[PDB]
Amino acid sequence: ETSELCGGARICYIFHETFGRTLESVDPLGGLNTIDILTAIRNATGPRPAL
Amino acid sequence: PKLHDAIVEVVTCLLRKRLPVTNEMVHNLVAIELAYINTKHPDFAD
Repeated sequence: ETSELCGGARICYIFHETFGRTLESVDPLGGLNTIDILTAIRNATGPRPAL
Repeated sequence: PKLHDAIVEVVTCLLRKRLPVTNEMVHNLVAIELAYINTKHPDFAD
């Protein structure tokens, strides 16, 4: 019966138009505050000195 | 004479008492150098 997308290709939709796009919206530079990162890498060094 | 030698014995006893103490210190001194490397040392640059 011709109707709303369901059953089969609706899941295809879920795995592309929904899911694929959803992931495309994520970050890739999200959370990357330069200054906070500079702090983070200072923390990564820790108690020692670094070259 | 008996006193004389007794004196000597006591002296070396004292020396032996303080021996291992210094040994421990020297051991520690090396360990301290092993404990940490200062790459910010004033004479160390590259």
